[PDB]
Amino acid sequence: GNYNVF
Amino acid sequence: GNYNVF
Amino acid sequence: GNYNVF
Amino acid sequence: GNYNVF
Amino acid sequence: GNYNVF
Amino acid sequence: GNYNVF
Amino acid sequence: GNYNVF
Amino acid sequence: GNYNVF
Amino acid sequence: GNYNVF
Amino acid sequence: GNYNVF
Repeated sequence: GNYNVF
Repeated sequence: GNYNVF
Repeated sequence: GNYNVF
Repeated sequence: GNYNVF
Repeated sequence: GNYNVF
Repeated sequence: GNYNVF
Repeated sequence: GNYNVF
Repeated sequence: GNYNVF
Repeated sequence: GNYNVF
Repeated sequence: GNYNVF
């Protein structure tokens, strides 16, 4: 999966 | 899946 | 799935 | 599914 | 499903 | 409180 | 409170 | 509190 | 608190 | 606190 986490 | 989390 | 979470 | 959650 | 939740 | 539950 | 329940 | 639960 | 739970 | 949980 793709995770862009801030 | 795709997760863009802020 | 797609999750855009703020 | 698609989740846009604010 | 599609969930746009505010 | 605010509860949006699916 | 506010409850939106599905 | 705020609860958005899927 | 804020809870966005999937 | 803030909890975004998948």
